[PDB]
Order: sequence, then structure tokens, then C-alpha cells
Amino acid sequence: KAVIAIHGGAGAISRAQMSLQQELRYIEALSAIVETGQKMLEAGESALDVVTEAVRLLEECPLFNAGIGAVFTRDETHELDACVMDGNTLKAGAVAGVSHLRNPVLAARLVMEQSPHVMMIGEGAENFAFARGMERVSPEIFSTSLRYEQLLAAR
Amino acid sequence: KAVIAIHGGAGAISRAQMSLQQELRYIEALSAIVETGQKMLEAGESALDVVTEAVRLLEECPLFNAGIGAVFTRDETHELDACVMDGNTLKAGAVAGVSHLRNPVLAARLVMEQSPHVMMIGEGAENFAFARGMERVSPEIFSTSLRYEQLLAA
Amino acid sequence: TVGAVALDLDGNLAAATSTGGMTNKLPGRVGDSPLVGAGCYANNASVAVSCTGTGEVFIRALAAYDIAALMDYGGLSLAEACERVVMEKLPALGGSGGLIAIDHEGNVALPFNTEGMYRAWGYAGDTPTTGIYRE
Amino acid sequence: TVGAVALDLDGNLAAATSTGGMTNKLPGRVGDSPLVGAGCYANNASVAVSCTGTGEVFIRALAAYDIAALMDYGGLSLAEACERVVMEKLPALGGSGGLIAIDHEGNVALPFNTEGMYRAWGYAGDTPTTGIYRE
Ligand SMILES: [Cl-]
Ligand SMILES: [Cl-]
Ligand code: NA
Ligand code: NA
Repeated sequence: KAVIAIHGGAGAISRAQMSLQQELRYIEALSAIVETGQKMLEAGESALDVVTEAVRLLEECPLFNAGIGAVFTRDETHELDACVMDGNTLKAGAVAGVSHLRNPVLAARLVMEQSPHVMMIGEGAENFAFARGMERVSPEIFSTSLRYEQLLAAR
Repeated sequence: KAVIAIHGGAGAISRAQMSLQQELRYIEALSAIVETGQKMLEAGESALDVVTEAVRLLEECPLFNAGIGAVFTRDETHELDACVMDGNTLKAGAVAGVSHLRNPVLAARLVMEQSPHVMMIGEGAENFAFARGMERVSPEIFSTSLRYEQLLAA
Repeated sequence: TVGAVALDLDGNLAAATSTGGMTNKLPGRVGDSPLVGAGCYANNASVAVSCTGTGEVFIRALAAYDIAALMDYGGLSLAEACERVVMEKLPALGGSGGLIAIDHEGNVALPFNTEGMYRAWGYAGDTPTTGIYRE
Repeated sequence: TVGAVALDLDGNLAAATSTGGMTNKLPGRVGDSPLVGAGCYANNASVAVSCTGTGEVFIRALAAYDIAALMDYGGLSLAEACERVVMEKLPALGGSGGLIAIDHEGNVALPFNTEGMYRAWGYAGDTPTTGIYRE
């Protein structure tokens, strides 16, 4: 039977500090994304397309530390990583240290499909993606007041 | 009981294209470096210090594609990577895409020993190494006529 | 960190992981998420895995590949391998976090050694299960 | 690519790998050399490994850790694991290259599936062996 699982991160998620309504925002976002994946699998979409779309949506979701809602580095910058692997072919693609790609998982899929490489980093990963028509963004698009406050608190 | 092995790259090393004198330069370089390792291990030096020094010497050796004698990228640049791992603690350190560090394996040992991290990349890796007193070099120091000709030939 | 694993109707496994990394991290630091076999792995012979947690330890332990190798070579079940890596091996190295895994037979595991992991799973054409806290 | 593995008098294993990568490679491409478990691995309980070859395939197959896992979980000898990875698994994925390995018992292996591998080894207090070609 086709099946999907997703995560949005493991850590010290505190019940005492949450309201039910705050918890439900996360539950609703996870339910919406796993349901999108289930429907795609039911429709005969590939595991590779299902995991890419589920991760793009978790990136898009500002509640999760990937894409929009990315944590800040020491320098108040965003550096994003991602990987995708196809268990059939054992091909994989990955980017690390990218700041100007809205959807790291799509750039990781671009590395797998439009290069002979598994892993690209930094400015070269970005230039590879821009040469293939992927759009350049300002890392400011990832910034959320919630994650900026965790940085200020972290200091 | 104590033992070292080293390599200088696996690939289509062509006997037809080599003279004996060219081959002996590789044998001499490998022999010198493995003997430094043996001596260090005989003397009770740690496996981690033995592999770090053996790799710094293979980086130093222009006959091998690491450090001095690094191949050129499509852009006629050098991008160097290295990793070291300590089987006792399972700590590891690594750098990738560094151009301004003479000895990548020493920068990777710096990541292991002087950061809480395992892997640093690019300018961030370089800045971390410079903050810990490792010298900045021009990537020009890695360039050799031999490797530049293999780039033109490609 | 986010991730997804899936087994499709053709019996193919895949995995993806994406992250911002760790709050206040050193510029240039890479964790497990983009490393094949650390934060992300899939193989139709075994499992698809996506990890979340203290990246350094997931790299040192090759967490994702270790699930597969424990099943493939060690003959552990998904549940046995997940327990071994998340509840024993990663804490022994000072690692905290969790992962999601689906095996080629469609068994699913969402182990974590943390207070929480934002997670969900579902069989195609069924209602999904969501979770935040421990069971 | 260059590398080194060692076992010391205290019984500790270590590995290091360093590379310039590939002539004419795309700027930003990372091969196996800096990736824990792909181009480099050491564990006192198992093996130290340094790899050299077609990096992408060493990453996909987790070549260095695969040696350790085959020995640790599969109960393969060093020679058996080296044969499995370098002579069977890597060529099956279109990979070529080799590696050096030393296990916790001090067995040493320098497998390669290529025309050559620049290599050397020696026991403490014994005479070193060098090699370039096969045989
Ligand atoms: Cl309520
Ligand atoms: Cl002669
Ligand atoms: Na997000
Ligand atoms: Na060199």
C-alpha cells in the first residue's frame, strides 16, 4: 500500500508554552501537506514527486525551519540545505549553503536531474540553478519575526 | 600491529605514457610519506596525527591532486575539499569548496578540534580557519603547468 | 528541518530533507540534511529515511544509511533499526532528534528521542495521523 | 585525491582524505572526499577508510561506511567487504576507483577497479610496499 510520512523537525516542543489553538496551526499545516501527498500517491504519482512536493510545501510553510521560516545564522543570515534521493535509481541531489533559492528541495532535484552531480554548494549551486532558469530571491523572504526572536533570545 | 596505508588517487594511470623515471618520482614520494607515517606510529604517535601529516605531505606533493597540484575547475579556479575522522571518538572534521587554505586536511582537523561542527564550506570555512590563525593563501599557489595543460587538453 | 518519505503504487521509495540548519550557527556550517546517508537516504532494497536533530551527530553516525544497513545486513526490522539508531546510538554520541522511515513493504516508523517532533503519515486513500508530542 | 588510514599502538583507527576534485569540474560540485561515510570514515570498532574515484557513485553507495557496515553487521572480512564494495557494488552503479582500509585487527586492503591507484602501506617496524598498477 502506498504511504507517506512527513516531519517538520524534532526538538524541545513545549506543551506548557503552547495553547491548543497554537498546536492546531501545526496540526492543520501537517494534515494539509500529508493529505496532498496521500492524494498524489492515490493518483499514481511517483514517490520522488510526492516527497519533492511535500518538502516544497513544508518549505513554503513559515511554521517550519526550511525555506520560508528558516532560522538565522550568527550573522542574521539564512543558509539553506536540502537533499532528495530516488530509492529506485539511487540517484540523489543536494544543495548546501544556498541563500538565493526560494525552494532548496527543487534546486536539489535540479542537481539530480540536470547535472551528473549529487551535491553542489553555495554560489556555485546558485549559479548552476540560475543558468537553468531557477529564480534568484533575496534571503530576506525567509525571515519571520518568530525565528528572529529565537536568534535574539539565543544571544 | 600498528600500520599505515596511503593513496594518491585511483584512475586510468597509463604505463604507455609514463617513463620509468616518471614512475620512480611517484614511488619515491609514496615511499617517503609512508615511511614518515611508519616512523611516527613506531614512536607511539596517534593514528589521527599520522593520517593528518601523511595527507598534509600528499597535499604538499605536486604530483597528487590535493593541495599543491590541485586540478582546475571549468573556471580555471581551484576548489579543495578534505575530511578527517577519529575512530576513537567518532569525531570528524571536513571542509569543502575552500580556495584560500594551503592545507585542507589541516582546516578539516581545525573543524574537528576547534569547533562544535563536523563540516564547513566555502568562505564560512575559510573565515572560521582565519579566525583560528590559519593563513590565507592565493589559490594561485596550487597551480602547476602540468594540471593547467590537462585543463587546456580536456 | 523538514522532510518526507514515500512508497508509491509502483513500490518505489524516495526521501527529501530541507532545512535552515541551527539557530545562530556559524556561517558555512553544514549539518546532516544535505548529506546522502546522514539526513536523507532511500533505497528500494531497504528504506527511505529523512532525519531531524543535532546534525553533527547524524553525520558521525550516518543515521539514515545506518537504518538501511541495520535492516539489510543486520536483519533488523524497521522498528528494531529505528530503536537502535534513535533511542540508543544517537544518544550515546550526544545526539538528539528523530527521523521518519518507510521500508519497501510500506512499514512506517517515526522515532524521536526529543520532547516533540512535528510529524504526520498516512496510507493512500486513508485518513492521516498527525503528532507533535510523545505517545 | 589523496588519503591515509592508520591504526596506532593504542589500537585507534583514523582516516583522512583531501582532493582538488576534477579537471574542468563545475564550480560548487562536491565529491565524496569531504563527506563522512562516503570518501572518509573511521571507527575503532570496525575500520578506517579513505576513498578515491568517481565521487558521485561513492556518495550514492556510502562507500566508506558501507565497508564498516558490511563488516560490523554483515560479519564480512575486510577483504570480503572490499571485494563487495569496490569490485561489485561501485561498478554496478557505474563507479570506478578504489580505497584503502585498515580494520581494528590491523588487516590492510587497497582495492581498486581502475588501471592504477597510487598507493603504499607498511606495518610499524616493517618494510613499506608501494604500488601504481594492478598485480
Ligand atoms: Cl481552543
Ligand atoms: Cl630509467
Ligand atoms: Na518553511
Ligand atoms: Na598535492
